[PDB]
Amino acid sequence: SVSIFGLGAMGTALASRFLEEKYKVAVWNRSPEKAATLSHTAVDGINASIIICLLDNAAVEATLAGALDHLHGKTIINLTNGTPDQARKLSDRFVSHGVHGGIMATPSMIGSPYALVLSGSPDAFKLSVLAKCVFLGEDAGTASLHDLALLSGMYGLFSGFLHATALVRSSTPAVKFMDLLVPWLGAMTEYTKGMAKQIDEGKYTSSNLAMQLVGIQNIIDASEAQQVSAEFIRPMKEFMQKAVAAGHGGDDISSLIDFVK
Amino acid sequence: MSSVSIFGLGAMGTALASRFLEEKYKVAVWNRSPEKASSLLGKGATLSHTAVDGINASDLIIICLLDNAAVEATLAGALDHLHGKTIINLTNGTPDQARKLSDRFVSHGARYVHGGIMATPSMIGSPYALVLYSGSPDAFKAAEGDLSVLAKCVFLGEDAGTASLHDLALLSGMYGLFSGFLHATALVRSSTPAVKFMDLLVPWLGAMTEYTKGMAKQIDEGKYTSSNLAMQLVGIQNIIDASEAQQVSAEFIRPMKEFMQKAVAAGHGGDDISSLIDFVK
Ligand SMILES: NC(=O)c1ccc[n+]([C@@H]2O[C@H](COP(=O)([O-])OP(=O)(O)OC[C@H]3O[C@@H](n4cnc5c(N)ncnc54)[C@H](OP(=O)(O)O)[C@@H]3O)[C@@H](O)[C@H]2O)c1
Ligand SMILES: NC(=O)c1ccc[n+]([C@@H]2O[C@H](COP(=O)([O-])OP(=O)(O)OC[C@H]3O[C@@H](n4cnc5c(N)ncnc54)[C@H](OP(=O)(O)O)[C@@H]3O)[C@@H](O)[C@H]2O)c1
Repeated sequence: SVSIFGLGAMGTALASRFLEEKYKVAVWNRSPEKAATLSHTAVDGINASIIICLLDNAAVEATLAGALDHLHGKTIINLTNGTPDQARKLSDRFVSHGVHGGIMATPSMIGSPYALVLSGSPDAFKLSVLAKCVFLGEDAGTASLHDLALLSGMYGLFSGFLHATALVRSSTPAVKFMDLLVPWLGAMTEYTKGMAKQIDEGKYTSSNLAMQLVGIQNIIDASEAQQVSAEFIRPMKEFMQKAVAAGHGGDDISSLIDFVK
Repeated sequence: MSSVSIFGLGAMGTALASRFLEEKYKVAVWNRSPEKASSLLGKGATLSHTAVDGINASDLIIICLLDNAAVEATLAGALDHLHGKTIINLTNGTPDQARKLSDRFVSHGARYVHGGIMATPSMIGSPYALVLYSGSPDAFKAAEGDLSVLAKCVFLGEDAGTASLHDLALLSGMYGLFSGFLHATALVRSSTPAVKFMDLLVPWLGAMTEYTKGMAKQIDEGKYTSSNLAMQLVGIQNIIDASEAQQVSAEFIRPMKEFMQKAVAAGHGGDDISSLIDFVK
């Protein structure tokens, strides 16, 4: 038996999957619309069986407030994306009354092979139907740090996609352009493997920051001419400028790592 | 047996020049500074003393410099000796720089084509080397044979600046990727090491790279139907708050945030991240 809170795109995908493996799923929402046992209140859903999955951790505190009374005995798995510190404040608040997972998966991928979920009380932890489990510490907010990090790299990628598509829209359609992007991103995703190595040791040895700078300026000039915003690339430019100024004129794009603090 | 004449001996024009030698060509070479950027005729190259001597060295001319300004500057040389030649400018630049050059050089009897080298120097000659070419397709067809030694040719229009548009676009998406890598690494370094972290990033980016295929489709038709911009916004705010707490800069993500804020405000609260395409324009 499990009892879910939050029936958005992700909490439903999760709830649906627990059903397909024949579980006793209890479910709750602010605004109900289910397909399961429906918890009329948060108290009735707390006493049902606990996989929370909401908009923020504020919503976690807000919703579970009323149910101060029956927390004693339960094992709260918060899948809600958030900060490490939010997660630690919640873990201490809830352990005072008797974990965390970053779902590295879109809803459609839940139950799929490529689904993955990243911390907290390892007694309670010791889910697998949903995705490939990956525990990594008794630190209640370690999963959240790894969530946000991975998302940071995602959001880099989408920022490039959007800029790249936008910049070419006039001349060709986006799909016919994926014929060139998708391989190229593949190449460039490889080059980041041979950059984490540099970052881990401290090489940064030369495709030089001086020429890339005059390159990035050609994208900005070209973006304005195509009526596209180059605001996706500005931080990259600001960081390469810190680098050549600080002496890395002839060093690799790895060198910027020390200028992002 | 087949003769080429290069201009510009930086990291890229040397890689190119070196490769033409390894396929036993009659490679002529030129630079601003020869005594600087090596003119090792040792591997067989012929040093053009002036731009004129390098223009007359061959009828295939592969330029590759810092900017197009350097292209115009160097070839100025009252370019009367240009009639008959096939100028391949691999110099990264704007579509409009490329069109201004193509008209300038076609006025002097030459036949211009332009190329975005989608390849670092070490990749030149390799399987994954790729070069986009646009410009006079008459000139490109004749010299497609020779150029093919360097990378996989990919022609796409008689528009002298189409290769440059595709160059800068692809680079824009590269720079997005590195911006995410650096931010993502940075944010995690002080809890776990960058290499052990590529074990999670590299697959995940693979997933997310697939999702961009089914997003170009949306962008091409006009769906944007829901993974919603309202929740991602409170997500992106958690990365900014988390970055400050780890003493890391969240400056890589700010434009994304500014764009999602334009989107939910303009009504796309429940739409997919595809919807943002119309808010970069
Ligand atoms: N979708 C993805 O691709 C994806 C992937 C990985 C992780 N995630 C994570 O999943 C979390 C939820 O996923 P989602 O995509 O399902 O977002 P979602 O559909 O918006 O989930 C939000 C849920 O929380 C409830 N809620 C919203 N505001 C509330 C409030 N003020 N008080 C109480 N309850 C509230 C909603 O129900 P009511 O509106 O009825 O209250 C809704 O069911 C996200 O924050 C994100 O961390 C999403
Ligand atoms: N390396 C890569 O990863 C890569 C990848 C794709 C495309 N590219 C492009 O290939 C081209 C060259 O790249 P690179 O890495 O060789 O650049 P680099 O490291 O700066 O090479 C500099 C080259 O530009 C010349 N130059 C500078 N100012 C000039 C002027 N006023 N007149 C004539 N020549 C001038 C230099 O001459 P000196 O010898 O006197 O400096 C030298 O030939 C650029 O357009 C670059 O954007 C490079």
